[PDB]
Amino acid sequence: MTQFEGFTNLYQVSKTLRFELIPQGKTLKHIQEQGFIEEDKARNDHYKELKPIIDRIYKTYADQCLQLVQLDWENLSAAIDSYRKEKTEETRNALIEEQATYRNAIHDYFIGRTDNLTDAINKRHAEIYKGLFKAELFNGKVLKQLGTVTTTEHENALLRSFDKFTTYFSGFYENRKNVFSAEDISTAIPHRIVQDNFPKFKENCHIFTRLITAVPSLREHFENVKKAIGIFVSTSIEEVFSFPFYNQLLTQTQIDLYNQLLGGISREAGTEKIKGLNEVLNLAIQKNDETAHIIASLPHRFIPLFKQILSDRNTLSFILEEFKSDEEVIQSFCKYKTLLRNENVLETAEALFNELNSIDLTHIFISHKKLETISSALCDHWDTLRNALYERRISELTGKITKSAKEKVQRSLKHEDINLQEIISAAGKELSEAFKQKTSEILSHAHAALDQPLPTTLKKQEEKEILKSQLDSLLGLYHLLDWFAVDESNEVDPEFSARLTGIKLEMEPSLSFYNKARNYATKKPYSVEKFKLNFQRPTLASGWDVNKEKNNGAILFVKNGLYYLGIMPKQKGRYKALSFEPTEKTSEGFDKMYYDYFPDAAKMIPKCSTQLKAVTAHFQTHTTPILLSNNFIEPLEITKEIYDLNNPEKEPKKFQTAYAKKTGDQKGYREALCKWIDFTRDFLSKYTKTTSIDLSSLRPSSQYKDLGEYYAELNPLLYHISFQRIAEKEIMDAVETGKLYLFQIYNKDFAKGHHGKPNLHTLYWTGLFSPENLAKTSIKLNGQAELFYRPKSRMKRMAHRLGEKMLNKKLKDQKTPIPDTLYQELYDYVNHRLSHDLSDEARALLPNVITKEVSHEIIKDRRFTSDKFLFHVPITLNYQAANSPSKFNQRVNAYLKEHPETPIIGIDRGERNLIYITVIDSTGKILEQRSLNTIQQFDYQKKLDNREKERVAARQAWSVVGTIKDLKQGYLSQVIHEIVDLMIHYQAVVVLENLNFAVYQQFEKMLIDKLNCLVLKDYPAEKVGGVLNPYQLTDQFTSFAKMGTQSGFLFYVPAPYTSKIDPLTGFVDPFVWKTIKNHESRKHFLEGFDFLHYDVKTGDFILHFKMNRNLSFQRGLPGFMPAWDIVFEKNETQFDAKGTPFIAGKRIVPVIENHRFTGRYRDLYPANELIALLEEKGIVFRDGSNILPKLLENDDSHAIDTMVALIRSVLQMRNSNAATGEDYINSPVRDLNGVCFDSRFQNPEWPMDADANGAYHIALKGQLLLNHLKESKDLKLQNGISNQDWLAYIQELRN
Amino acid sequence: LHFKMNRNLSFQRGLPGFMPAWDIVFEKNETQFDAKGTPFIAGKRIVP
RNA sequence: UAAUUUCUACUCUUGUAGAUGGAAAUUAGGUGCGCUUGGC
DNA sequence: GCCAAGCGCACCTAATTTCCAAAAGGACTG
DNA sequence: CAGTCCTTTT
Ligand SMILES: [Cl-]
Ligand code: NA
Repeated sequence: MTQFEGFTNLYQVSKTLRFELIPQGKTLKHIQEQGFIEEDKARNDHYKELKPIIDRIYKTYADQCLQLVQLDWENLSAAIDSYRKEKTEETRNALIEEQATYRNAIHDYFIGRTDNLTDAINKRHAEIYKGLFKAELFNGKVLKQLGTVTTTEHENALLRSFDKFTTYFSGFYENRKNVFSAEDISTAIPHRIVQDNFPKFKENCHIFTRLITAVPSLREHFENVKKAIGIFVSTSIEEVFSFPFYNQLLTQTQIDLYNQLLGGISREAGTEKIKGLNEVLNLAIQKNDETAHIIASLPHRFIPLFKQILSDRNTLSFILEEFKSDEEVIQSFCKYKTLLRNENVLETAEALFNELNSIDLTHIFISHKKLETISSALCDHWDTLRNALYERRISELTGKITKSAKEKVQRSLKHEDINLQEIISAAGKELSEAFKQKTSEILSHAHAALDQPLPTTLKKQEEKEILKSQLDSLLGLYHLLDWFAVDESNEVDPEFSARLTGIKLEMEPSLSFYNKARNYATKKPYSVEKFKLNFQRPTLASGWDVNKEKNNGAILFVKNGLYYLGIMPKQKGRYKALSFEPTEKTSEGFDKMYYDYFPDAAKMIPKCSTQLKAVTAHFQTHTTPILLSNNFIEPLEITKEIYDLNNPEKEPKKFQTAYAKKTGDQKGYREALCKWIDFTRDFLSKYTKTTSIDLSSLRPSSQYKDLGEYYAELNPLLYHISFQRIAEKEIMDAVETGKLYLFQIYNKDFAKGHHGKPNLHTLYWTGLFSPENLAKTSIKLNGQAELFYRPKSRMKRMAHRLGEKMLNKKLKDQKTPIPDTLYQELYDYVNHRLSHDLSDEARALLPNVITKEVSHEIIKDRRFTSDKFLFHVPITLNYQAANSPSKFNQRVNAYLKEHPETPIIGIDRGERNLIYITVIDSTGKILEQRSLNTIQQFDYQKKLDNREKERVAARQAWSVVGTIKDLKQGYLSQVIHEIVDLMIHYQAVVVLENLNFAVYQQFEKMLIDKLNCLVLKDYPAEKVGGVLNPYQLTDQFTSFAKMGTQSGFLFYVPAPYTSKIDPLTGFVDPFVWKTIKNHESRKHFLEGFDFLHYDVKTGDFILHFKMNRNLSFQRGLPGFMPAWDIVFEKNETQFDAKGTPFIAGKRIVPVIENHRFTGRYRDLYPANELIALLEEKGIVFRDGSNILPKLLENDDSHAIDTMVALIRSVLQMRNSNAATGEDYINSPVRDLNGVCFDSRFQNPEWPMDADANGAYHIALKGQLLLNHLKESKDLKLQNGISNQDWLAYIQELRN
Repeated sequence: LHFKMNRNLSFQRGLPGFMPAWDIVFEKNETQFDAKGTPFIAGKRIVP
């Protein structure tokens, strides 16, 4: 049958290995003399500079093409509508093909093949397109065809700097092909137009129509927004929301205008902003009138479009001038500070506020917009003043104080500015005091700021903090002044209004200054970014093949277990190319690699035969055969038949499956396939590069089903590595003269003192060059390697002076870690640098710490304290396999059907736990469960939490933010190790949550990748799990967007009803508490239950609910069970296994302040509160009698309201309170043996907290899938799990 | 939707009334306001 | 409060454990501050 | 003392595309 | 031209 060790060599996997290069002998000296590092640095600099200049060509052309576009978008709309409505593989495939039609339609504008344009323009477009991804960009030919713009002197110097080196832009060309592609790819303009933006534009047109039909007045409002922004002047608002206009929404300039219609335009900070449609809609909904309710029921927000690829952003909003230098900030702000003193702004102010103690405050006005700001500064709460003013005004009304009067008073408080008198009268005298205090504080701080000198630069954070601290003080004053309404609407005191407006205008630049300083000071500090090395070789390390060493300058050696990179630079002057003479393998020296490779035959064979220019040329006129002699030991004949087979009038070629999919001529397909394969055999026998290769493994041509099958057997035979000794003298002399630069390929597994397990990457490398791998390729060495120089980035300050001691983070136990709060204190103490007494806790730890006398100096971040040469080299694992797997999930599902004892690992993201694992056996029972907050005695949760606090704190203080991904990757690396070990040990499936229902998303990617190619260090190379037989347990990762619910052994399930579920019964709270809001609802709710009786044996109350009842309040999830005995557990003391007490039946419910306000939580005891409520009303219950009729016999609103609350609380299984770290599950129903589940008992056979319960039910959903698999006839997994299926499944299992 | 009372007799109740024809109207489902200022949607129906 | 291709956690061990697909290009989103009009 | 819609700046993070090449082709230089 | 070596290709 199937086997777990069968899951190997199923598809190829590529990885890059990274190493340090250590130069050998005179290499470094020669590198210095020749000026290679500086030359390469400079080439990089020129690239970053020339890149935007060259992009102007791409951008310009793109737009010229897009301006011309004019399509009908109805068909695409209909495809989208149809898929939306039907959700089927048929409508999905139609949409995909339709999108391709539209992409190609756009693409035709670029390549000059659209029937919408004059044949002359197509000819121009086709000419330009042929030269966009090659050296024609540099000559200026393309730029001539494009506009009457020319290049500057400095632009031309940059272009000429890449003379004979334009190949440095090889990747860049691929990147730019990615912009213009008609393929279904995210990088491309047609994809952006057709699949991103059009759907959004379409949605907006729909949204518009619904709004202006339901509330026509909105049409005018929107038209006016368009006018007030001054865009789309000749286009109606109706036209803007119709499909024809989308043809004018393709270029970046138009998109930006459309987005500004939606989003509005700002000016200088402090100026009123012009509103967009989205703001208008928001305001209308916030009126909370009847219209608002109607508008809010509809979609009420337009979707802005994404940008066009490559194109430059443009905005009508104001953009601030940037500060360029530290000196420019300090000089400006000093001039303006000294100017503020010469203007005597603070004394003017101090006097303005003293007028307030005398002047008539009836003519002093506060701006209605600042009333809640002032209530917060000077009063208890934000609402204090508003409420004060309201209560005082409604007391000033005459006659029947109606609801309409009360409403008018409220409206008034928003529309009119208030005089200080009325504020002071309405609030207390504590307002006039708080104002004086707050006034003096602000001026005090202002004073101190202007008196304090600025620093000399802004290098250190302490200097930044001074700059910011001062700005904050000036800003504090600018705010204070902005409290007062100067507007001429009111009858303000004329002098006060003049003098205030005086200082406002003198304080206004403070805002501009604040933003500019921050915008400058929060910049990232310049780093020294590593750069590519070419050593004057445009194709350095491009490929290793022996024919290409002359051009590519890169070779590998091995000598006594150490690996070396030979680089052969083109040095200043005239030298004969270096060549190595092999010798007897006795002679001392280096084993040089000899790498023979014929790359992918599918492309290379046509390249070297059918697609030759002379062949193409010949078959354009002639019909006869053509004989190739050059690079053929014997002539290769090419017939029209062969040529036609690979150069068809239209795709596909006869020998591709897609032809058999289309034409259905399966007699034809095979006749071609056999002809072509025969042709490849004729080639391979004759081409100098492949003539000697033994192809006898390959079957007759007719026996191949698809071509991809044939290339997958062929390609392995076209790659070989061997070694031959090169004399020591020959190598060493070459380094001496400088014809060869020799680097040791180095990582720390090659250190003198290495004595432990190597890195996995070291395993890949030594596995690659092992005898077994050379005899039979498991791992291949790939071309396009890269060398880099990385300058020193951190100063060589030693982190261990000779006398100093270092303190282990763990005690003598070698297990128990020192608390974070005590580590620094103890470090200082043992190094005799504590300025004060030792903490008592720390003095207790002292006799069990481990210190170490620094014997040798060791530098912190030593790796970065020196310039370094680096090397990145790609390899391919599982080389014998295909590039892509075939039916991977089915191979797994077959293994699974044949292995029903397979256990399951459920992995949950938790509320109180970053990641939580529960392992179950195949009968549903828990084998293992734990939180992964702490791994290796390190609390990664606390660390991540603190780090993210530091980052936030940093942003706010204008200090360096830094990274968190490094720490995340750290943690997840360990989590991955633990899961993988579990998977192998249990041979288990792994089941994650589906996020389509942070650390977890990251975790998913890392886990999937790992299991794409899983090597275990301890396993021997020839065992499955060894470096020459990687496990492959997940399906080949392509993209998240393409990922199904199954990736091999990894399964995704929906999150609902996995936490808030009883592990003993599968009970879930079956009620929507929306549909229980009113008195008449609450009553019908209670009438739904059959009885409520007290059980004098247990002391619990029993509430019976038939499931075929009160269906009006159910979520529509009957599950399996007909009825539940809901239990109000008696509030008695129980004891967990450790011995800790807890109160049974306890609930943790939000504390509610009148209406809707919930900050803290509180402990509730339902059973006891029910006893309270019954004894209140004198209902007898210890007889065992039904209580429900008695509760609603008199229609007491409190009595049946209290009931409803208690019932709901009981049904709240999950009861958590972060303050105390409770997060338990207590079930409201008893299982078959008469026990209510409480997780607090801490029984290890069951979930031990709510998060563990989650992990368990995630596992169990996976078990559902697996159980449905065995019963299935197919190897197909069911797609999704409806809540109902889930509940009927699990409830049936447990009852 | 224009209807003459003399058509569709098979489907009528034999009550021709006084008008020979009626323009039956599907009202745009737009917001309107009552005297007290409460809104409603024109042409709305409430069906079983 | 230290050593690394690089990251994280370490320090019996001049180093240990685990991880590690690069490079280029692009796009989306997030956090923080400032401001605008509004809502409680 | 939060929130809604939005505009401006700083930086950080994550997703998705291409390549992972020997040799044909032809520009350049005596 | 004939060779060399960067550019472009399948
Ligand atoms: Cl849940
Ligand atoms: Na090691």
